[PDB]
Amino acid sequence: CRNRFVKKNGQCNVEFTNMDDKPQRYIADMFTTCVDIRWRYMLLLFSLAFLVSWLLFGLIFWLIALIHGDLENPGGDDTFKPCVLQVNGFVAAFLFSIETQTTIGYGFRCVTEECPLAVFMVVVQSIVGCIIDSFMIGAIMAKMAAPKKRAQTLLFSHNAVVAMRDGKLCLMWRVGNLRKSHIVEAHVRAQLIKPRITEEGEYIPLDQIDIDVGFDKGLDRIFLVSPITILHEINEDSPLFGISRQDLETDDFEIVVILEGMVEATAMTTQARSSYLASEILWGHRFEPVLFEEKNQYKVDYSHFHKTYEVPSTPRCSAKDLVENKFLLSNS
Amino acid sequence: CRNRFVKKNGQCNVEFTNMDDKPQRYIADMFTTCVDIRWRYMLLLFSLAFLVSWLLFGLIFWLIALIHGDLENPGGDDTFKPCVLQVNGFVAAFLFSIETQTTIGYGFRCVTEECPLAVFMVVVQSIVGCIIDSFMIGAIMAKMAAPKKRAQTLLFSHNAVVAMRDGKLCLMWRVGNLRKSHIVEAHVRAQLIKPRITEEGEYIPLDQIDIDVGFDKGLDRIFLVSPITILHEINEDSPLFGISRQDLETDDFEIVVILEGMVEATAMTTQARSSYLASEILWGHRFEPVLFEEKNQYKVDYSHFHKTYEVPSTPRCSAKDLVENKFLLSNS
Amino acid sequence: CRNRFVKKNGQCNVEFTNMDDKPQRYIADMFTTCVDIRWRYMLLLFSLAFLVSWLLFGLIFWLIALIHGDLENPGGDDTFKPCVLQVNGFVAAFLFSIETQTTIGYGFRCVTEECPLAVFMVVVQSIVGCIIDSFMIGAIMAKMAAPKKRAQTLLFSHNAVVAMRDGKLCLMWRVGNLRKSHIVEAHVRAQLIKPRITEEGEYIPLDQIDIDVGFDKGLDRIFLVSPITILHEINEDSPLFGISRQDLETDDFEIVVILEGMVEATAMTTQARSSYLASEILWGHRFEPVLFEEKNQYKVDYSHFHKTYEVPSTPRCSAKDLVENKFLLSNS
Amino acid sequence: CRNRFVKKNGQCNVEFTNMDDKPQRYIADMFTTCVDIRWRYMLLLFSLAFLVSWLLFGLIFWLIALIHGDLENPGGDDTFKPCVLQVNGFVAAFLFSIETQTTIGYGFRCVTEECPLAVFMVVVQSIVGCIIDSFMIGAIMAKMAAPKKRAQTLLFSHNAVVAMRDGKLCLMWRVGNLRKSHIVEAHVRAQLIKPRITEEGEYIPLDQIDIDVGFDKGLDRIFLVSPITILHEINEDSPLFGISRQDLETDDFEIVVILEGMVEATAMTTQARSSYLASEILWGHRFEPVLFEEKNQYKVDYSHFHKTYEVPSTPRCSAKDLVENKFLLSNS
Ligand SMILES: [K+]
Ligand SMILES: [K+]
Ligand SMILES: [K+]
Ligand SMILES: [K+]
Ligand SMILES: [K+]
Ligand SMILES: [K+]
Repeated sequence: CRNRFVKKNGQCNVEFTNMDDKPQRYIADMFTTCVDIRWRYMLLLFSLAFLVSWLLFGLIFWLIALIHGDLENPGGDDTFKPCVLQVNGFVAAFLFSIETQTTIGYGFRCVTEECPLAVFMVVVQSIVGCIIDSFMIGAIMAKMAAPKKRAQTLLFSHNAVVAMRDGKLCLMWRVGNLRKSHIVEAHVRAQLIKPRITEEGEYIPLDQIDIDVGFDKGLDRIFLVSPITILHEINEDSPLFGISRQDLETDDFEIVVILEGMVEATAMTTQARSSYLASEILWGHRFEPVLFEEKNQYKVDYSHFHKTYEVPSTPRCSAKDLVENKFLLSNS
Repeated sequence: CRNRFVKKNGQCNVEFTNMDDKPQRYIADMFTTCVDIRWRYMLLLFSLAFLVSWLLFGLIFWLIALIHGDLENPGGDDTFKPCVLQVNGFVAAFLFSIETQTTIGYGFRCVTEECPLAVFMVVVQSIVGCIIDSFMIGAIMAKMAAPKKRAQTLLFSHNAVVAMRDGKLCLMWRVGNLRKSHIVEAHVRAQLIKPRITEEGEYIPLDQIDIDVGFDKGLDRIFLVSPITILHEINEDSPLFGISRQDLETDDFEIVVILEGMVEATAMTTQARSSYLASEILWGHRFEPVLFEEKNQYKVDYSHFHKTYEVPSTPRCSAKDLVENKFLLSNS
Repeated sequence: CRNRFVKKNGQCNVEFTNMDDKPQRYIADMFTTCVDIRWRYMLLLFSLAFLVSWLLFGLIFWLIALIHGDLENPGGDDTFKPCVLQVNGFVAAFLFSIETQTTIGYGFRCVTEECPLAVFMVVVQSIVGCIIDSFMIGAIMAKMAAPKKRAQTLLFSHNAVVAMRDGKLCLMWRVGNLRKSHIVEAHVRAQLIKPRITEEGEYIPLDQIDIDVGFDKGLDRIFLVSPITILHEINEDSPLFGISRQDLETDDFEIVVILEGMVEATAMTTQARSSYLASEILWGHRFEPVLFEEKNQYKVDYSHFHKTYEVPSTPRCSAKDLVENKFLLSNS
Repeated sequence: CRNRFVKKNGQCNVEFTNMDDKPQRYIADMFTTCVDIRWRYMLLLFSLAFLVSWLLFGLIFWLIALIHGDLENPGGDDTFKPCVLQVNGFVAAFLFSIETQTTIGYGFRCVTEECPLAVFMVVVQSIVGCIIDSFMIGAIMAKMAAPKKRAQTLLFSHNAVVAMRDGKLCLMWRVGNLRKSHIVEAHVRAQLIKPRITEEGEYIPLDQIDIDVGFDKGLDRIFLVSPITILHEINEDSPLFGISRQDLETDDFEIVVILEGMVEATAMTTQARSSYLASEILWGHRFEPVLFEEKNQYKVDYSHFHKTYEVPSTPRCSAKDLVENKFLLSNS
C-alpha cells in the first residue's frame, strides 16, 4: 500500500529536487551529461556545433574576400588573384567553409597561394573540423554501446516464491537470459526495502537491508545459461526470519532484486533490476521447470518461465516459528 | 549417457524457444543484437544504410533539379544558374549524393549559391553522413575487439584427474595460456551439473553445484604464466565427497570449468569454458609436467599438456570412505 | 592542526619530488601521459603533428616539382606534363600537401600519372594521414570519456557524525548521487589517516588504517538511488574504539572516504573521494532525512543533505568505556 | 642459483614450445594477435590492406576503361562519354582508385553517368574503404590505449625486507605511483615460487604458493597516493613460517609481487609485476621514509624510495622458532 521504490521494469521510483549546484556540476561532468540525454538532443547538439563552425569560418572567408576585393572579381584574371576562388558573397563563403571542413572539397571554390591569412584559416578549420568530428564520433560510439540496454534481454520472474528446499524455508525468484550470448562474471544481490524506527527513535524513511544470496561463500556468482532460480534461505539472520504466510498479506515491504554482469561482446557491466512487493510474493509455491532434454541437446521453454504451482505441504509459519517449534518437539 | 550441457570447446548445449517478446526486446537492445550477428550480416546492414541514404538524397537533388529546370540546362549559362551543376538525370543526382555524403567530392557535379534548399540539403546530408559513419565505426570497433575470441588462445586439458596431493584426495584439471600476453585478474570456477530431486520431491532438471576451487581463501585467483593445475580438494562439503573410482564408471554427471580474466591489451573480460563428463575424468592419474628449466630461462613443452600417467598407489574409495576408515583405524 | 591528506573535494594533498627516471618512464607510458595533460596541450600537440607532416610532404612535393622543372611550367602543355599540376612554389606545394592529407582534394592542384615518385608520395601521405587521424581520434575519445568527472555528480556530506544506531556506537557519513543515471557495482571504503610509532620505534609518517564498512559481509556494496548513510560500527577492532567526544576536540587525525563504481553509460570505474578531519566529525548528531513519499513516488530534497541535528541522549564516552562500563554493571 | 621466473622489470622468464595449433588458434583470435605485434608490423599490415584494395579496384576500373574503349578517348567528346573521365592507362586507373577510396577526390579523374558497372564499383569501393578505415581506427585506438604501459609509472622497491612490526615478524616491499593520476581499485598479491615434491612423490617444477597480503580482511585493497609498504605477517600459515635469516643465504626461492588496478583515465586494468629472489630479501632492515610534511602539504622524496637501514634488534630466527621459544618461556 505504501509505494513502489523500484518498478518491475527496473526503473527507480524516486525524483530529486532542490539540488543547488546541478548546472555547474553537470558542466564539469558534461560528457556524462551528454551521453545521458536522448539521441535526438545529442545529435541536435552536434549538428549545432557543425553549423556554428561552418557559419563562423564562412564569415571569416567572406570578410577576407570583402577587404581583399574578391567579391567584385571572384575568379580573378591575369592581373588579379583572389584569396579563395569563386567566393561571390556570403552563400559562397559559407559553401567554401562547408566544403573545407567536411573535406568534401568540390573544388569550384578553392584556396589559392595568394593570402597567407586565407591559407592559415584553412589550416585552422581543417584541424578544428577533425576535433569536432572526433567528439561526435566519441559520443556516438559511447552512447551506442550503452550496456544498460542489455538488461532488456535479461529477465526476472513476475513473482517470487516461498517454499521448502532441501529442508530449509527459502525465498526464490527466477532470472534468465534471452540471448545466446553470455553474461560474463554475473552475480546477484537482493535487498529488503522498508521504513523503520531504530531503538533510539531514529526514523529511516527507507532502510535497505541485505538479503543473503550466498555472498560469503561466493554462491552469489552464477553461471547463467538456462534460467536459474535464486535462493534466499530464511534463517536466524534473514530479515524475513519472523515472517509467515499471514504476515505477507498484512505487511508492507518490498524486495529489490539485482543481477549484474558483463555484456559478452563489450565486456561492459550492465545492471538489471526488478522488484517484488509483499503482495507479489507467492507463499507455498514452486516454479514450473522450463528446461528439458531432447535427443542431442537441452531446450528452454520460455512460456513456463513465470509459471508456478501450489505446494500444499508447505509450512505456513515463520522460519522463526519453525525453528523454535522444532525445539519444543526435539526438547520433549 | 544423459547429455552434454557444455561442449569441450566451451559452447553451451541449450537452445531457447517460445520466447514471446524477443523482437521488441531485441530492438531496444539493438546494439547488442547488432554486434552479435555475423560479420557479413552486420556489414550488409551498414552498406544498406549507406545505399538507402544515397538513394534518398539523390532523389531529393533530382526533384530539385527537375522543378528548378536544371535537367534541361545542366551546366547553366550567363542567364541561368542550376541548383547543382551537371545533374542531368537520376544517375547524376545519385552520383552527386554519393560524392557529397562520402566527402569524395570530385567536383564535376557541384553545389551552387543559387538555391537555399539545395544548400540546405547539402548541410543535412553532410551531418547525416557523419552520423552513419560514426555508427559503422562504433559497431566495427566493438565487434572487432570481442574478448571471447581470446578464449581460443586459452586451453583446458582434455581430461580431469583424481589423485592424492599433499595427503588430500583432489580433482584436477589443467589450464594454460597459448600467448605471451597475459590474462589479467584471472580466476577459476567449476560446477557440477546434474538433475536431482530434493527431499520435498521437487525435480531440478539440471542443478548447478559449486565446486570449491579456493574462493573463500582467494586461491581461485591465479597468476597464469605456464600451465597451472587447478585443484578441488574433495572433502566433507564437496559434492564429490561420496564418489569413488567405481562410482565414476556408473554415474552420469558433468563438471563445468570456467576461467575468467581480462585480455591484457584491452583489459576486457573473457570467459573460457570447458567440460568434463564423468567418463572424461581419469581416476588415479597425474598430469605430465610441461615445464622445465634451461640455462637462462624456463620453457613449456606443450605436447605434454594433455598427457597423464597412472599412479597405482591412489586409493580407489571415496573421500568419505577414506575419512571414515581413517576413524576405524584411529579409533581402534 | 597537522595537515589535510585529502581535500574535501577529493583532491590529494601530496606532491612528488626527486623522481629520477620520470621522462623516460613517461615516454614509454606516453599515452597515459598524453591523456593526463590539459585539453589545450593535447590538442596543441596534435595540431603540431598535422602541421609538421603537411610541411614535410609539402617540402617533398616542392622538391619534386623543382627538379622535374614544374615550377616554371605549372600547368603543362601538349609537350610537357608536371608531376603535380599547379604547384608554382612552396605555398602551392604546402596547399597540395594539406589537400591530400586532409582528403579535401579541391583538385586545382592535382597528381598526374607522370612521376612514379609523386604518385608514391601521395600513397605514403594518405596512409600517414590515416594513422595520425586515428591517433587523434583515439586520444580525444579516451580523454573525453574520463570517468573521474562522474565524481562531481557524486556527493559526500560535509560532516561525518557519531551516534547510536541499533544499540551500537557508529561513525556515519552520507553519500548521494546527483544524477538519475546509476553507479553500477558501487561500494565504499574508508581509512583513518595519521602518523604513528610502532612498538619497535619505527616512525610511519602517515599510516593508513582500514575503517570497516562491511567488507567481510559484503555490506560495503551499496545500491545507491537516494542518499545512503554509510555506517562504521565502532567496536573492539575499530581504530576509533577508544575515542570519546573529548578525544575528538583534542586529537589530530583524518578519515578518508571513498566511493567506487561504474558510470552507467560507459561501465567505466570512477573513484570519488572526500575527507573528514577530527574537527569535521560531529559527536552526538544525526543526519536530517532527505527522502519522503508523495502520492505516486518518492522524492529527495537535497537541501537537507548536509544537515544534522543534535541527539543529546548520545553517550559521550568511547566505545571502549561503553563496553567495559557495561561489564561493571552486568558484573555487579 | 636456480633461475628467475619473473624479472625485476615484471617480464616473465618462460618461453612456449611445441604448441601445435597456434596458427589456426591465432587466426580465430586475430584481433588479439594483431594488437600484440609491434606497431611497425601492425601498420605495415594496414598499409598493405590499403595498397591491395587500391590496386584491385584500380585494376577493375582499368579493365572497364579498356573494354569500353576509354583508353583511346580519355576525356570523351560530343559523340562519346567514358565510364570514368581521364583514365588513360593503369597509373590513372590506380590514381582514380586511390582518390575514390581515400575520398580525396581531386576530380580530374571522375565518374560519369555512363556505365552502371563503373558507378556500381564506386559504390562498392566507398563502402569497402569505410570498412578498412574502421578496422585501422579500431586497432590503433586499442593498441594505443594499452594499460600495461601504465605499469612503468608504477614502482616496486628493488629489495624486500624482513622486520618486526607491531610485535609480528613481517615481509615487506614497497609500491609507489610515479604519476599524480590515480590507480583505481588497486590491490596487491604475492606468491612464493619454487619447485617441490609432494608427500606422494609428485614433482611440481614450479609451485606457486600464496603469500597472504590481507585478502580475507580486504586489506589487499590499497589506496595508493604516496608509497605504501606492503606487509606479509609471517605466521602459522605463511610458507615463510620456518625460515630464518640464515635459511635466506642458503635456500633458493623467489617471491613474485603483483599490483593490479585501473588506469584512472581509461578505467582499464593494468598489472604491474616484480620479483624478489631470496638473495634480494634483506633480513633485519626497514625502509627509509619518503614522506614528509611542509607548511601547506605533504611531499614524497623519491630518492629515499629504495633505501633501507639496519635494525640490529631484529630477531634472527624463524617465526616458528619465535613462536615455540615464546612457549618455552611462557611455559616455565
Ligand atoms: K574536387
Ligand atoms: K572503448
Ligand atoms: K570471507
Ligand atoms: K574527403
Ligand atoms: K574530398
Ligand atoms: K574533393
